[PDB]
Order: sequence, then C-alpha cells, then structure tokens
Amino acid sequence: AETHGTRPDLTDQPIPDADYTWYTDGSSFLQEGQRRAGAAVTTETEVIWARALPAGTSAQRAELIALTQALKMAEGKKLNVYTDSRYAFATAHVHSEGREIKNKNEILALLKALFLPKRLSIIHCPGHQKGNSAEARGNRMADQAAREAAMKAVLET
Repeated sequence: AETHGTRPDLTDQPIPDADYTWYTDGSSFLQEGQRRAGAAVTTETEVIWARALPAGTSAQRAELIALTQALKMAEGKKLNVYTDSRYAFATAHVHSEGREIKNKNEILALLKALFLPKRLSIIHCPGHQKGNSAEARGNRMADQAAREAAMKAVLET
C-alpha cells in the first residue's frame, strides 16, 4: 500500500497475475526549428498505439500522455506498465497538493485514468538499454515507436 498517493492500491512492482505488460514512452526533439513529439505504448514486440503530438509538446507531457493512454486501453484489466520517465512515475505515484503550474490537463487526465485498470502497477525501468531482457526490449520498442510516430508526422509522411 502506497501513501500520499492517488490510487491507494497502485504498486511499483510487477503483479504476478497481470493480463498485460506494456511499456510507454514520450519523446520530444527539435526539427525544422520547432519542438516535435510523439507517444507510444508497446509490448516487447508490437506497437499497441503510437501518435505524433502537436508541435511544442515537451518530453514530460508526451510521457504523461503515453502512460495515460495505456491506462485507458487497460480499463477493467490487470496491467503492469513501465515508463522510463521519473516524472511520469512520480506524477502517477505521488499526490501533489499544489495547483498544477504545468501540464495541468495531462496530469488531470493521467490521474483519472489511474482508476481504469482492475489492478495496476506503474514501474519505472531504465531507458536506452542494450539487453534482450523483456524490459530492455519493451522500453526500446516504446522509445522507437514514439520517435517514429513523431518523425513521420513532421516529415508529413
């Protein structure tokens, strides 16, 4: 049981009985002078969802959006979901009392979506990993799909 959290039964380690294990990533980069971004939810081997996000979108906000989308798609199911983002992890895990100065909308939407899955763990794993370990391949896969989605939309196809 977490405390000063939002969803009281949310955990940070893999639940034995999970139906789904997904990896999420936001990615942001500058191209043609402007900030571009995308978000994705994947397993080790398959892209469940990935989208380009509007110009200006920070990495932080892209990461909230990716994690929020995974929670929605897992509604009613038991989910282990990994993020490489300490900021999305904290936002999910720790309740903040101050009126949000940044990403107020994305944070509000992530917080509502926390309650969708039947059971949930949001786990933070390291990014940029070279392993064939499940997590390594999961996180790589999510990073690649999110960057790819953002790239394809900026280039226009």
